[PDB]
Amino acid sequence: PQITLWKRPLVTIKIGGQLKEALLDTGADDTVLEEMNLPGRWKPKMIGGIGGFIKVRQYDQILIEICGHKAIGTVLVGPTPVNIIGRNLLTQIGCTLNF
Amino acid sequence: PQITLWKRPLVTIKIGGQLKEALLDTGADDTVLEEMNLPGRWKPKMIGGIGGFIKVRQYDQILIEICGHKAIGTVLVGPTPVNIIGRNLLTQIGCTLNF
Ligand SMILES: CCOP(=O)(COc1ccc(C[C@H](NC(=O)O[C@H]2CO[C@H]3OCC[C@H]32)[C@H](O)CN(CC(C)C)S(=O)(=O)c2ccc([C@@H](C)O)cc2)cc1)OCC
Repeated sequence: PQITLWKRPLVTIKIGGQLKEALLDTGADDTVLEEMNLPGRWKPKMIGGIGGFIKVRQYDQILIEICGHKAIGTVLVGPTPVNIIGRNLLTQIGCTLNF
Repeated sequence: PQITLWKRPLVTIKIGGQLKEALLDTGADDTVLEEMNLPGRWKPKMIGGIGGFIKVRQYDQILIEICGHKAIGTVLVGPTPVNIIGRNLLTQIGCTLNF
């Protein structure tokens, strides 16, 4: 599909057996999701942007479905104010910017 | 152009007569640039990111050329970690997401 940018590019994702709304974010290197108790091992990480850094848990090889397009990669979980689909997964679903 | 996301979507912009590098950022509502000198009036504003809120200077109706496409809109100037082009200007240059 084609997503205009008049409004936030929010889409439905499926992760860890749950459906959620997330932002398709070309400004994010990697993917950051709201607090959720995923199974498996993880390692602590710090990610920063406007306003400073937050503490997150890094999970590797997590399967996410984004608008019916499957992707598998690293997912950071923590007190992010919004679910952010970053380039690590956007590339896997063939997402591009066009103007 | 069509821009893939294997690398950060960095482009050259022209603002206030100076060239800079900025990130096309579909997860940003607004455009925020690092500390710089711009002519004209401005008003204090607050903007919140993944880490919290920062103080910025709001410049309205600013001419900015993004990858050869002209825009005139609001530019926020403050301690952002990177120059980001937000949806307020991405819409002006006709940018969409496609997958
Ligand atoms: C309930 C809402 O809470 P808030 O309002 C903020 O919500 C948010 C917070 C963040 C975002 C996404 C970010 N956008 C953003 O900063 O946009 C600003 C400017 O325009 C405004 O629009 C939205 C906010 C304003 C951006 O796309 C991506 N970033 C990197 C850029 C900065 C280089 S990143 O997130 O920092 C990030 C850092 C490291 C990594 C690792 C993993 O690679 C992955 C992502 C969108 C909405 O207040 C909270 C106190």
